[PDB]
Amino acid sequence: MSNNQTVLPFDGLNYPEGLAVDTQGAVYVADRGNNRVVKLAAGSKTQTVLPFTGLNDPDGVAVDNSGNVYVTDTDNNRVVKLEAESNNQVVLPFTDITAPWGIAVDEAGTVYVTEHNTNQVVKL
Amino acid sequence: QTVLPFDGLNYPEGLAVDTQGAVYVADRGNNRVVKLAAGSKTQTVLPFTGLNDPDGVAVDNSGNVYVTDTDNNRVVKLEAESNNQVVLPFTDITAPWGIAVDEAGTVYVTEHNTNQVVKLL
Repeated sequence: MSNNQTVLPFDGLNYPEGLAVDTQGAVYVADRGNNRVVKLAAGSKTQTVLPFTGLNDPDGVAVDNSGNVYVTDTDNNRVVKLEAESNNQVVLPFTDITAPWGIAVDEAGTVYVTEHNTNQVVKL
Repeated sequence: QTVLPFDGLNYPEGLAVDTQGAVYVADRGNNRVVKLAAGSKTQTVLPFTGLNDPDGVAVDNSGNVYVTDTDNNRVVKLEAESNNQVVLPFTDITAPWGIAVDEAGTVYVTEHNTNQVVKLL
């Protein structure tokens, strides 16, 4: 083992899927089997469950340069944005999407997802 | 909303987007990673070798591409410019799954054998 390899002190993950990291070094995990997104601040030993509600099998997470957090809420066929500070949840205006899976956000805030229903990449 | 003109994906999993808007996909059902530059009518199969159910992809600011080669229990990196694949020196990781890379180049993965997050500086 290298000293450069460490296990981060998340707690009780169940089939974790995608993860993301922000410029503060906080790590975000789509904890699919617990229907939640957890965040571990750099150096913390206590993870934080983020204030999304009503998730069903979240599979991917991304964080933009303003600190908004995006999750693919796969089995609700939607992508949810958690606005920084306010913690408002916004369902992004994708049309006719089923089982969004992976997610990434670019520097401009454009959201990209993979979809299993039809094997496509969709940009919003 | 637009569908990007990738061709022939089968069970795409993770994706990534670089500082120039190129999109990279872990095309898990085809054991390959596909890249599409912004606005292009051409996709590129990147020269990763020997992938087996790759699940996640990430790309750093200098264009290196990182992939969780899940069923080979390894994380691989395609060096920008040389296009040589290297295996990152993780030890005893099984079923690495999601991936992200921070601004320092540190690699973070989820893994499905024991449900952990592993960091490699």
